[PDB]
Amino acid sequence: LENAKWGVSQLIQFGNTLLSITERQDAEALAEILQTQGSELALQSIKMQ
Amino acid sequence: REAAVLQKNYLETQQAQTQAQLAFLQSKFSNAALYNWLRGRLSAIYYQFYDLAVSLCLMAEQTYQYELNNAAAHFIKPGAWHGTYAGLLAGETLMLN
Amino acid sequence: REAAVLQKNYLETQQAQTQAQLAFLQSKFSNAALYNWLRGRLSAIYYQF
Amino acid sequence: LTQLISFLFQCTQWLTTQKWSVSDVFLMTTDNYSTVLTPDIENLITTLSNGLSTLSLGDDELIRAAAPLIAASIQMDSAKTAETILLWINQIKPQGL
Amino acid sequence: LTQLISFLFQCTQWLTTQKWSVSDVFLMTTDNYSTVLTPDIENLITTLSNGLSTLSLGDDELIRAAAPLIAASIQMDSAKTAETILLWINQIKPQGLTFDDFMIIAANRDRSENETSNMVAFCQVLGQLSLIVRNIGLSENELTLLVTKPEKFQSETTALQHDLPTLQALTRFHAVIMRCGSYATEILTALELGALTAEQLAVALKFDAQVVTQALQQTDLGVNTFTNWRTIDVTLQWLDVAA
Amino acid sequence: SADNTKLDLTPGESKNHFYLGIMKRAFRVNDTELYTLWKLANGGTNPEF
Repeated sequence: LENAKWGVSQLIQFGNTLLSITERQDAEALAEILQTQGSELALQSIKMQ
Repeated sequence: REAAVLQKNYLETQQAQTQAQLAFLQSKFSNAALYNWLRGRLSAIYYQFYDLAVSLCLMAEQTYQYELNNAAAHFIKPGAWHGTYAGLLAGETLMLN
Repeated sequence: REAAVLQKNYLETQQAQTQAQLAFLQSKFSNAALYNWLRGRLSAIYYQF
Repeated sequence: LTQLISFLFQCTQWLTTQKWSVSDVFLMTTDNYSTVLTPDIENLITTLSNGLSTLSLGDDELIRAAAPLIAASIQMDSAKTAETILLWINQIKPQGL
Repeated sequence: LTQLISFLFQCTQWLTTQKWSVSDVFLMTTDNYSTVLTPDIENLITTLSNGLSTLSLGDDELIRAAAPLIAASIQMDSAKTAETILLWINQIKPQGLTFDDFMIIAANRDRSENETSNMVAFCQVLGQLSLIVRNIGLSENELTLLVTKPEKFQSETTALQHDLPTLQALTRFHAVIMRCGSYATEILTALELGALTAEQLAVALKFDAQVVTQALQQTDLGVNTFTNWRTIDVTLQWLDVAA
Repeated sequence: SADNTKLDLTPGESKNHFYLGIMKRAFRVNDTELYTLWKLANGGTNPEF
């Protein structure tokens, strides 16, 4: 039971870390796509000026 | 007219700064590529660790069923790796069991 | 008039980019549905614990 | 006839006050729905099968057990809302269930 | 001649609708790619060599083992998307390489120039597939359907190709499914089976049941349900003309 | 002319195109929409027009 509780506590740690990694990944991809479309809008605004 | 030319130069400066921010987001070490590699590698290690920990829980269940003379004591529920949510909270379900 | 047409094209680009952000928030893995499922499952496990 | 006209008028007024469409109210109030096995329904099936423990006692205890899992599956925020929706559907019984 | 003119016109229209360039479609669909050993390909090699355990069994188990590592290496978000892309490339085999015998050309560090050229072509086809998925937008419930059962894409295809018409039809398929909105998963899982009929597509696209079933009877005189995507597309073309 | 002439409003079995086109233009409606308009008038049925 001590060995099993060890392994399951390590698995809890890995699941928490995987959750944090995938939400950081999603926020990073969001910021990247925001910068790309901001660049395109800046080009269009220069063409308007 | 000269004021409008200065305004166009301001807009060109804004475009150059947005390009600099995009280049920084590409060239930073903690970009999206590092997190993609982290989540893929960690999903692989997490699944293999799920196999190992459910094997250890089955070891403990076999031990309990041998000690208390009862072969029907089934405490580890089948499941707990829900693949559509990538098997999260598997450690929570196994800790509960 | 041509400047106003370019402005309307800029506004259409802004609408398309906001739709792209909404589609990204729907299609990301760490959306609201994953957190809803996490809080329900964890509330059940928390009560039994 | 004038009852039908007044009903259609006040229903259209309430609809455009609530900023819904006829398709939206038809989704929330229809009875000609599909019979196909949706992946959301499959996830509800496997969640409500695996996460649930031994078979419990009716609306008194089985509903309070299964309300967090149902609020997990269909995207509701409160287990109390899921519980009273389960009472709502138990006093309604769609297709005898 | 007029077929070529119409093809170039509708390809340019789909291109400017999708806001891509000819260079972008050439990147996603070319066949004259490089043979040089990219650092991304080197990272894929060392990841898929070191992180992988003992040598597993084919598309059944080795693909499910190596899909998180491939989704880690080339920047995809889901191991299920990486798995169905691996099935896509295993039924395509660029330069003879399946997913097996790419692992064996990898993990050696002593290979021929043809061997590293074949592994580089394999990794570049993988990158092209990553772009062709994340550019058009596919959360794999539409994609793995067309990968596993390409009959549901078209009844004549039987092998989902890397071609420009397959890309354009993928675009229009994804556009119709995203236009379905709230019923999109129901339309997809009804096309998974053969139960997708009228009064479901007409509900999902806010049409009339009799108009939809008249167009379906016009494109197929006795097929009551939607058994394919090509009948759905020509049905919506009939509806567009009638509207 | 409002004659008592029978006409089945199912969208394929009319063959009396004069009254059909006159009704469709006067009600600004399609064949199918006219048929479901007549079906709403008799509670989902089409007895006889």
